[PDB]
Amino acid sequence: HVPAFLTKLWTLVSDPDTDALICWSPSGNSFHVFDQGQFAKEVLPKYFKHNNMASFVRQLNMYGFRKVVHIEQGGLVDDTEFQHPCFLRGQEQLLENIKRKV
Amino acid sequence: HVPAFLTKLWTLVSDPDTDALICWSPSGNSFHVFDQGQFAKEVLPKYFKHNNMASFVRQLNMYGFRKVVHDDTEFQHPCFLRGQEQLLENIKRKV
Amino acid sequence: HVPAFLTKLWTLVSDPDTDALICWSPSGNSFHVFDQGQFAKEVLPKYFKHNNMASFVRQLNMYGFRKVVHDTEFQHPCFLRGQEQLLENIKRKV
DNA sequence: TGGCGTTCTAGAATATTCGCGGA
DNA sequence: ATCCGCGAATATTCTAGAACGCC
Ligand code: NA
Ligand code: NA
Ligand code: NA
Repeated sequence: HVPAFLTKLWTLVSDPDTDALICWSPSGNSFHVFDQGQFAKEVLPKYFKHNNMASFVRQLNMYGFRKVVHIEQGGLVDDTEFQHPCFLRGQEQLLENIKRKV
Repeated sequence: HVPAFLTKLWTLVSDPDTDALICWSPSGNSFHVFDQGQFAKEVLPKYFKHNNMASFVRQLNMYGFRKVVHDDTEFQHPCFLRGQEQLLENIKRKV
Repeated sequence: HVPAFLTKLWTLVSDPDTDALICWSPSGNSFHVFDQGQFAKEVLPKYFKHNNMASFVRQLNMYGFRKVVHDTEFQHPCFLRGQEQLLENIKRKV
């Protein structure tokens, strides 16, 4: 049985209604979160028992997701991207192979 | 020498202009952050090289501050007291 | 995984828009920085969290870059124009 | 049971700053 | 006396540890 987090993350990323806040990348091999503040307060509590980005990020790391760093970050001058080799658009069956860390 | 984080943290908490986002508790044992999103994007980059709440929280734990369990986030350190800037000398950064 | 500093420095040197301040040498085995002060105040903070030339140089030394003795020229044997793949072999000091 | 979810804190690698020492 | 390269402390980012609850 696929854990609730992966099925919920799949649904909310794929949901076109939330695409303004969280959506697939063009390749469908990663997902973006735009405006962490709005995402955390409107989307997270509709799937999880919290509205905290840190608790969402902790879960992403627990399931082998890693942050994709953009070369545009790092300067003094809101787009957060995460990926997992088995989290691909149009391949929901692949979530069976994402195993949570012990 | 007191590290920049502590003097900046004392300054921004004590600043009455920011009291709507971050301010001392009534007794002044601790400080509250209201609306993490607006605080992180509007107050943090004016003191630090980032606008991210997670890096602020990481630094707080780095200096031994702990979250008091109850958008209202409260942190305390026994040597972070309103009107006692000299006490920051006793706050130890973890190595 | 190649550290941000090396990828950013590669972009900075190779970027033709910044060539007036930082660019490859003609042979492409080193890079020059012209007007160290102006470089520090306008190009550095758009790539790093500082506008400080000393902090740019400190990281260059952390990655084994050496100053070319003769505005300001730096070199690393694996920082070569047209060989971006070589940045994988630059090790940061411990 | 034991694996999962949420929270709060810490580890690890790189980044930025300051100042110094030997050449 | 100057200056390049470096040690060390702090800063920022991303990931992980640890405690506890709960079906
Ligand atoms: Na979506
Ligand atoms: Na304040
Ligand atoms: Na250039």
